[PDB]
Amino acid sequence: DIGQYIASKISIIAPNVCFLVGPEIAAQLIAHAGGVLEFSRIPSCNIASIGKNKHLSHELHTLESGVRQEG
RNA sequence: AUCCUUAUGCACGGGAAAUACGCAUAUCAGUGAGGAUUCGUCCGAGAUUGUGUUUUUGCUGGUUUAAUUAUAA
Repeated sequence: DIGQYIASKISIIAPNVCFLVGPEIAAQLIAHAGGVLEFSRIPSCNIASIGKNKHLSHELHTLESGVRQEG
């Protein structure tokens, strides 16, 4: 419910990130770090791991892209 | 005044390599290159593209016989 509410009003709270990535994602991001401040405190190398479901030994994942982390 | 730490320059002495060292009126790159993870995160400067030489650069060493002149007539 919170996440869906953020996606509606997010263009007000974070107009830039919803412009680059889009609101459906930025809502998920901000939704994770639980604010704009706490998400801007995050280094950029830690941002790509957010949507990553989980890592487990039998998953068997090497992409053709070379992406280790899909967020 | 002695003693010590870091960085840089010159240098005696001792090693290792030359699939190794460079170059660019060229593209990006701490305003994040390239990776790593135990999935929470963690490390933090090169990567592309073209090219020169690379069983080799410079320098060296070895091997393939003077003049003068003497007899008793």
